[PDB]
Amino acid sequence: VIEKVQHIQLLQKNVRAQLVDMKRLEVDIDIKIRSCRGSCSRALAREVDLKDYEDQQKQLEQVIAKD
Amino acid sequence: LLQKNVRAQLVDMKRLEVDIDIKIRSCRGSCSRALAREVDLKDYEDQQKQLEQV
Amino acid sequence: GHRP
Amino acid sequence: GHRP
Amino acid sequence: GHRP
Amino acid sequence: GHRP
Amino acid sequence: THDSSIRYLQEIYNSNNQKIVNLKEKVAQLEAQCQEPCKDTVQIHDITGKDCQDIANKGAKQSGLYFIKPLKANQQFLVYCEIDGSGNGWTVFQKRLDGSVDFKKNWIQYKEGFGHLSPTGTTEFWLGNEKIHLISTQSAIPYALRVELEDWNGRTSTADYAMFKVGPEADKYRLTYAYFAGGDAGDAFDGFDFGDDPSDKFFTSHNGMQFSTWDNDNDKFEGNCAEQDGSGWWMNKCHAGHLNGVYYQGGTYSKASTPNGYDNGIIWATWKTRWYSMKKTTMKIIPFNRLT
Amino acid sequence: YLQEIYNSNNQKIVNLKEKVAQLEAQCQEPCKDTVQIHDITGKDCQDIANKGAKQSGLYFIKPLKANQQFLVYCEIDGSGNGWTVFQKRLDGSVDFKKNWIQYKEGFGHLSPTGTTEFWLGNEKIHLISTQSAIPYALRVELEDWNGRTSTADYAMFKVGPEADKYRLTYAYFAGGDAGDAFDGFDFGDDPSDKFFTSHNGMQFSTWDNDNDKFEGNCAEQDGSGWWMNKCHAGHLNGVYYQGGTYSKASTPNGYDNGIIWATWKTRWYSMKKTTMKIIPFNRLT
Amino acid sequence: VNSNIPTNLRVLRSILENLRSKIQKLESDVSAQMEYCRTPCTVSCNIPVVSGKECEEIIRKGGETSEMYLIQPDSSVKPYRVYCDMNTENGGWTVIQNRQDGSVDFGRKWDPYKQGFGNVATNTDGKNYCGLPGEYWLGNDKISQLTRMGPTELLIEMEDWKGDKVKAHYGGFTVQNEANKYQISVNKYRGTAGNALMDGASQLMGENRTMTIHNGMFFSTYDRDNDGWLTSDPRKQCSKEDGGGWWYNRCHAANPNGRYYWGGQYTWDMAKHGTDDGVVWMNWKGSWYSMRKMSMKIRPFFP
Amino acid sequence: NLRVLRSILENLRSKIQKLESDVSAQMEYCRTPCTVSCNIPVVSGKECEEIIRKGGETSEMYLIQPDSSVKPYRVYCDMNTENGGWTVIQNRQDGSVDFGRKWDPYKQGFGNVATNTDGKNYCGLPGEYWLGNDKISQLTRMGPTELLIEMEDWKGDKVKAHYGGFTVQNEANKYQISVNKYRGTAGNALMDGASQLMGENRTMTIHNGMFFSTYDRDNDGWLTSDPRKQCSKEDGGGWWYNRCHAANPNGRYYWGGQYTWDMAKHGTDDGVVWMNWKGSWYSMRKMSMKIRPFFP
Ligand SMILES: [Ca+2]
Ligand SMILES: [Ca+2]
Ligand SMILES: [Ca+2]
Ligand SMILES: [Ca+2]
Ligand SMILES: [Ca+2]
Ligand SMILES: [Ca+2]
Repeated sequence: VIEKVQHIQLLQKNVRAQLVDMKRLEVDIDIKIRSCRGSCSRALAREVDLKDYEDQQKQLEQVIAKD
Repeated sequence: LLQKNVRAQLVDMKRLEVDIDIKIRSCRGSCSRALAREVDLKDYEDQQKQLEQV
Repeated sequence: GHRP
Repeated sequence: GHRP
Repeated sequence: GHRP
Repeated sequence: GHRP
Repeated sequence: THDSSIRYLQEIYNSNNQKIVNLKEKVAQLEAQCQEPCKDTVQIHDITGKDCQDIANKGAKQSGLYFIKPLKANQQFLVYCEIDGSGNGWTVFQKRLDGSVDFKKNWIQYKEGFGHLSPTGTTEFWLGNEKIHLISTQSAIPYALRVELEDWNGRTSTADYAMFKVGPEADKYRLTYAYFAGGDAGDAFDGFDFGDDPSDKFFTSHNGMQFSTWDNDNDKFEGNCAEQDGSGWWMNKCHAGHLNGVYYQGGTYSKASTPNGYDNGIIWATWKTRWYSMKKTTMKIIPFNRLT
Repeated sequence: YLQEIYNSNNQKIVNLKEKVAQLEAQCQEPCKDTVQIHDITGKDCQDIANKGAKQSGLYFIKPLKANQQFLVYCEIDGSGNGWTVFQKRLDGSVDFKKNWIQYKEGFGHLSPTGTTEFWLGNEKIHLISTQSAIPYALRVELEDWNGRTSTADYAMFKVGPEADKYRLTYAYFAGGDAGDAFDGFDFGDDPSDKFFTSHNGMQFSTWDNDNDKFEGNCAEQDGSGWWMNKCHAGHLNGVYYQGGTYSKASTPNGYDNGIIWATWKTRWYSMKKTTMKIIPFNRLT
Repeated sequence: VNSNIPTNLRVLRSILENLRSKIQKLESDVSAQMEYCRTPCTVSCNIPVVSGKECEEIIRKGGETSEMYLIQPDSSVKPYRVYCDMNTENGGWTVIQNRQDGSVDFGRKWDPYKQGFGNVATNTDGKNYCGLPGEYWLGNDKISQLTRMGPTELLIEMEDWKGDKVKAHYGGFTVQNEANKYQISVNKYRGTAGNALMDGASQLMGENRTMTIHNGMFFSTYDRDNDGWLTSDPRKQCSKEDGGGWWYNRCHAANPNGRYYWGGQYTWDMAKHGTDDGVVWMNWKGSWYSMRKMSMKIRPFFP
Repeated sequence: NLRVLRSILENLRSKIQKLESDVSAQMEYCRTPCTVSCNIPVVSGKECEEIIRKGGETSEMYLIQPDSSVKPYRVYCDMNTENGGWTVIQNRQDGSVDFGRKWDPYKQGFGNVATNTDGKNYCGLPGEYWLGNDKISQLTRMGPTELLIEMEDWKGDKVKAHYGGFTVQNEANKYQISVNKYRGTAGNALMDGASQLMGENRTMTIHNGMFFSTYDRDNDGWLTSDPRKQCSKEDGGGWWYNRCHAANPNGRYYWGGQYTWDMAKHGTDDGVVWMNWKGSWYSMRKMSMKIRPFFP
């Protein structure tokens, strides 16, 4: 009857992965956008809130301890 | 007399040589060249003085 | 860097 | 210009 | 000359 | 000519 | 229980996950759009020649930057050619517009040239003396020097000089020209009767004068005309025509403004008072015949 | 006899006076002068040829600018070109060491045979060359002491007014086997050489009127009247040296002052004959 | 008893809510940039009168200001634009590579690196001349041909985000032609950074260090494997993982043509492939620090 | 006895031969004419003074154009005598030209202006001539003009007569002459008449104010009716004769100078005479008239 144990211990492992693919993506983008300043009429100004990421990824490991 | 007619002859003569002497010289400035000549008017004088005595 |  |  |  |  | 939740999460997981693959595709498309550098408005035409005129003969129909290589030159170099509708190719070697460039340069800089070349002809410069030399003397064909002047009231004038030639460095790039071909600006290159002393006009004529810089005094003055007026020009106990002079805004100026107390602005005594500096200036040449 | 011989010569006289008269008639006309001036006039020699002149000789002209006619020598070829000669050298007959005035009004003699030396006045040369918008060409004919000849043409040849000291101007060297001496000559050594021996745009100078670009007096030093510039490379009104060749020893001030044309011969070689003449550009080609 | 607090595990929902919003933000930013890219950036670099074989010649000919000049190293070749540094160490430098604001993508293919890419220079505040250098890479053919005219020295400057700066000077620098895969050769080092090019990373030891020496390496782009990493796995190559083109060995100790990480300090979870792909110079600040400014200049040696 | 006259006529008979021969000889010489080649000097002017001002330093034949209306003509300039700048109007020096001429020739001018030198290509030697009366007149009317008359006897001595005022009228006014302001070593024959004569006898030899008269145009101060009795036909050539003369520059060139009434074609002193100096029976060897301008 414990369908919600291995169903979660995986889901959580899957979001951890999601974050990485995500973090790297924001960076890749942050970089690719800046690389257009030297090509297009102008480049969108933007700061990467990687802290929002750090704090959100720290709140996740806080969970990993149960099973 | 007739000695009177030659006296006249001499004059018409003297003046003529002169006229000629002059007319000839006036050709130097016109013709290829002009004959050179001196007037022996003394020949005239001596000849007219020898007449005077008569 | 390097690659083992 | 001119120089004295 | 002149005329006598 | 010239004048040096 | 509350299993309904997990359903949503698992769902949302693939939600954004499916969004990613397509996003990585957008990036690729973006990456493709950011490869070419910024477009430079300045462009150099394909035609070449002995001089600007030669180029116009080859069908050039626009005033701009072109490379040339006089019969004497063993290396081509860029120049600005002014081409009119009639079909005349002027080779500009000097130009003034604003106080952007400091013409107080040394011998070397005046030899090799300084300033910038623009296709729009909206920039100040001094083609090198050496280049001016190679061009003007490259062939037997006589050149004519035209001097275009513009005051601060929009009015303009000119001055042509037949058989304009600049000597070799060995002769300190002496300025020569047969005669003043005419113009409403007047013949300043012939000197000016500034009054007083009779030697004035003689001592302010430029024909047959060697070039002088602060570091290379070749004037007919016991002092240094170039250092004193801060320029590079064909000085002779100074000048009456001084196009590489100090740029004074407004035109008019007094000896007070001047450093050494002498007129050192861009002057042309036959057209304006020495205390009046021009707004724009242009020294250019073209083969004589184009005027006959 | 008596009255015979008297009337003999006396009858001879009257007839003689008749011969005289006839003689007198033969001696009234003056000597025939071989020199004659043709009836045709014009703006210049070319203009005259246009009017049908078919022989090189003396003619009167009056440029549009002139307010008084003057005599000139016109060289007319078979093609139909009327050259107006303003300078000519043949032997050492005329002394070209003349002053300003003489060079202005001209000196020498004009001959129908063109066998005489002269310098038409500068003022005349001026009035002609500038009389109209039509450009003139100056041809310079040179002949050495070996019969060889050459020429040199200069387009848009013009001589300025006295106010500008009759400055020599010309657009360009129209060509010729004699070489362009009016452009100066590279006499070696010093680089300024060619520059300081060119004649284009030079003012005329005489001993009594120094207008050269030399601290000294080129004209007084070379004994001539020419368009000097720290002297010369072309010097047609120079000292006539017999034989052509000469050394600085021969020269007074120690400089070349003969009739020279550096592009054709060494400065130590003086020409035998010389001719400066003009004609409207159009005739050329 | 059994399920203690599974509901207080919504410290996972608070996460996804943010991610769902993040995507929005991102997708928006891109489309925005997509638009800005309808129209291109422009410059108007009026050409200085003076030219020469290269910058040194130019400064000798009186070119005192650092700006864009037209140089023609050989009459065979066509004159090209280049940025000259006439202020640093006696001036006369020809800029080969320049990084300073991340405005140009250095992650490129073989040809672009061969032909050259980026912006040589840009206009100043209110001036009619391009006196400011741009991020660029002079073509490999150009670079090569230059180092082969005669002896050539190399100057490499870098600056961290804190303002500090160091350099590396190699008195000998030579790049071969395309046929020789642009093999690099340097020597006679001296400087304040480390001799990364000749000695490899100082942090590593043994064969681990030696495999990061760039000296003698071949140039390799992500579409042309020429690194000292003999393997078979296609995805496992030096270039495709570490940014742009460079003379990679069993990868690197110095990566000037890396990826411009803003801020400098970066981590593996940021790197596209989990490798130090930034504008790195290990010998000075490790591999997880991307310089703010990095440049490569060349000038003829003693003769 | 005194029939020695034979000796006379014998000579006369021979004289005629001689003469008739000389003439026919000259007749021959006249088949062919004399020739000159006077190459024209580059410089010209209104007259000789202008020419010398323009740099004409040598005395020779020049072309002068006094008025653009008229055609330039040849004339001999004297650039050595008294500061030079003289235009020779009349010249006598060797009897090579006949001055006994008619009205027109004297009006048009006659003789030889100049001749070639020893071995030169220019005519630097003046010839005997008379510049036309029209030419002379027109010249004296341009402005104030002075006159210089020089003469030389056969012994080598020479004197002059200078009139600071000289004017000749036009054909209509019969070329009336007017002179004044004399100074010189000869006599003022033109204004005062012969010094040897007295009373009305003298006054009738004044030339000042007279009209020009040739042998075919009587305009002398000899009011009479006898045709053969006129001043010109008896005294040589054309001149401003009054009741004849005190000066006769265009007379007849008597060789030797000293001559007599029995030599003169009409028994009158018709030689190149200037009474005031050497009487009326002496014909000068050289005689000339040169003119020049002024200022007022
Ligand atoms: Ca003055
Ligand atoms: Ca000095
Ligand atoms: Ca002088
Ligand atoms: Ca590999
Ligand atoms: Ca008669
Ligand atoms: Ca009467």
